Amino acid sequence: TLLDLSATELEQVLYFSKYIVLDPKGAILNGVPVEKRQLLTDEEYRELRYGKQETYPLPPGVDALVKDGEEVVKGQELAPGVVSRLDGVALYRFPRRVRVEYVKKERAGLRLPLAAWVEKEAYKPGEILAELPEPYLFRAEEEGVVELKELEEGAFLVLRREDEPVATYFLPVGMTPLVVHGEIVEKGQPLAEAKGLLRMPRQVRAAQVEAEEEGETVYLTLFLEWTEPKDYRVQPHMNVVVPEGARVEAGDKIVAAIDPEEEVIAEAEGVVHLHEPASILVVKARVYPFEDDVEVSTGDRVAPGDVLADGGKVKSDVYGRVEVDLVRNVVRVVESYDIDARMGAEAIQQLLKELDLEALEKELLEEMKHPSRARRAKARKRLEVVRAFLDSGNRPEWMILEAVPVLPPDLRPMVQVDGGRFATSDLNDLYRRLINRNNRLKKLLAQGAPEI
Amino acid sequence: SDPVRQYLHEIGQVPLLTLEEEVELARKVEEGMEAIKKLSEITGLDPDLIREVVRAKILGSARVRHIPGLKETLDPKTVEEIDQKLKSLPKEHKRYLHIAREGEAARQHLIEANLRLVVSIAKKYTGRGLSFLDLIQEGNQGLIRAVEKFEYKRRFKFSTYATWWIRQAINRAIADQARTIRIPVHMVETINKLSRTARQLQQELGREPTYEEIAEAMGPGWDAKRVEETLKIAQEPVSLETPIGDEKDSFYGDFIPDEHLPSPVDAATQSLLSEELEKALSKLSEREAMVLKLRKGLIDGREHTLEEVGAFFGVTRERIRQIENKALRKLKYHESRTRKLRDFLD
DNA sequence: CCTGCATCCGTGAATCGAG
DNA sequence: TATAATGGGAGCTGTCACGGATGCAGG
Ligand SMILES: [Mg+2]
Ligand SMILES: [Mg+2]
Repeated sequence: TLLDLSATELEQVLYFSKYIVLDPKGAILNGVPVEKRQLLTDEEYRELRYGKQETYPLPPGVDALVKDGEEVVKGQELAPGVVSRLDGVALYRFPRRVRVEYVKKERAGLRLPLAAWVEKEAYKPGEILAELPEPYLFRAEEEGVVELKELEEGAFLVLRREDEPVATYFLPVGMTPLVVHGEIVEKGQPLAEAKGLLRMPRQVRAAQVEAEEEGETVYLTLFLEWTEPKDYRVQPHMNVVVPEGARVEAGDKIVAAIDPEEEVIAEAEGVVHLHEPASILVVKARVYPFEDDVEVSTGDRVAPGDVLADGGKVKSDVYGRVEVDLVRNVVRVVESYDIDARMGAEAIQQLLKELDLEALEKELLEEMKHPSRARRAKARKRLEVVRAFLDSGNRPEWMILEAVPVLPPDLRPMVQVDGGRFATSDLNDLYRRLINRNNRLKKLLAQGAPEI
Repeated sequence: SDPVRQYLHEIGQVPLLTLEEEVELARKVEEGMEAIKKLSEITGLDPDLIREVVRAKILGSARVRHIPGLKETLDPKTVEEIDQKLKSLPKEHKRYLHIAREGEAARQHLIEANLRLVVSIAKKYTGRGLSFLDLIQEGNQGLIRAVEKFEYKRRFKFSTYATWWIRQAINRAIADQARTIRIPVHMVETINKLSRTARQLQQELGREPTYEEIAEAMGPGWDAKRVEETLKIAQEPVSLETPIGDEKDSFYGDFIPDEHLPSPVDAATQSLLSEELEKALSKLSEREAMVLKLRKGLIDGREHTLEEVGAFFGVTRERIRQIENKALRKLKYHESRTRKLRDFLD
């Protein structure tokens, strides 16, 4: 009556079916702000207090269509068999395969007819290097054994006497090698045939080009740069300590494990790419990268424009909860509200304590003037309770017990009958129920436990 | 409406962990514990104090209370002084604070995830004196213990190590809370061992065993007398509200008299004894009666030695013992003649 | 939106004996 | 203290007639 709550509502709050709002703190829901004393479900509480998020499992063997940290709209397709149902930032969970592109910068030579090739200070991938009317035969200018290194397209020939390389030649697209790996070549014999036009491969790019004229041909000392991929398989008991597109040198750790063995250690300079996650976590949150020591920590709740990281050069745009990622090196703010919504007689006792009886008396007195019958009736009943508490001097929060009394032992006796057997009252079993559940609660609170 | 069904619904919301997810959470927890250790090595503060501070910020301001194990009182002022003291550390050091936070958060998620296990276990322990929900919550305590004592390096599925601690907590609870007259756990194991013993014997002999027969099958140190004593101890009390008759108008405790409070006969007899004793002590002088009243404790309620009574009246202790002999002897002659105090001999 | 009727839940249901 | 185990289980049905509060469609 006092809190204007029906039997159903007061039941739901007291027996922890639904929450009740004490101080909304600017929280809103589905377009309308949170009003005080509004009953919200557990799902409404998790969506408000802790923000909304969802994890979508990915079918075996299939890779992801989207990337890490990519902003995702509702209805956007993340996987060939999975479609996201909400707006927010997408995150990888547990990558099955880690592909590392190792950086390689080498020098390699090539000889072509002067009339055929196009003079350029450098060369791009796909860019035509030469145009050959008649098929030309590239000839070995040194003696030794052939080491054939093949790319996705294009090749590398390393001729060597003993274990020392005597020469290194480059074979762009449109050039078919006429030798196998480990073949012995003399001076003059054809290594490859360049038929028609020839261009640079999609993967490798020529940084610098040094040309030298000799006879009717030209020799090109090329400074090349490319990346060679290497796949690493990750086990469920292993975790990746390296973010997307991160830079690592020799010795750096990529994937840790239970034992020192099977650990993935970066062999040389290269970039890291994650593929095939266990699932994808779509979170409604704001991404804030940091390049310096972060002041805020994970677990903290923050209002828009609060000091976050890098001495305060980055701040929050929205209301939410701070989740510090040290892997991707980014401070996340999960879109949520710091809202005070409770359950049980602790929340009820609070609402009863905050009640000013004089104000409600006046409000209901003004309400008693209304022409409607039901209005006057219910207001009379409510005012009867208010007048009762005011005249008596009792406080409404005494209807909720902080300290439950204990009836004297002789009025709930434990006695030994004639046969030496014991007989006791049911109140003792009831009190034991109370003390047990109370003490267990105090222990569960002390050690700390999930809210469930 | 239904507390059991409601808790089962609150449990069905949290999805079950994948092997990767479970290992991840356990990993962050363990690394979190190491982070608290390292932060204690640096800060120079109590690991428990640090853990509770990290635990407070993770859980939020919704829970603020004093921890028994901690020396200082835990309040929002203190936890803010410490949190700011922790965030006053450099990059490589302050990292551990983030690790500790992430660890506690993973701990919350891990305990929240495996509550289904506790339910499917505690469901078997029903009917032993504790309610279903009581068993579940006690298994939840054991679940918490299992989480904090777990080591993910062993590649064991968490359910395997959790089950042991869960059963342990439940059994401890049943052993402690069941009996109205609380009995030590070891003694309960003894009594239950006596139960399985007597039931084994009754199953093989086709009848209920004697005290001596159980004494034999129990082994050394067990005779019929000790068995009977053990059974006497295991006897539980019965309710005073036990129904008497097929109507509801009668209770068991209605037929039990009060043995403590004095009947009017007792109080009247006691008063008559005090009066007759004073009538007897008035057949003496005031001095030789005062010696006795101080000797046996009628006055002041204390029995005095001969030295104190002699220190009061001013005579020697032998004079006091002489006076008390004369007084008692006079009371004997008074008794032999009057025949008054004889009936009070009981 | 406000009255009226259907409907829900909670509360009662003699005394004394003995048992 | 370690294989792994992950949403319960039994309901009581043949009284009755009252006041009062809740909720419904109807004027
Ligand atoms: Mg024996
Ligand atoms: Mg009626």
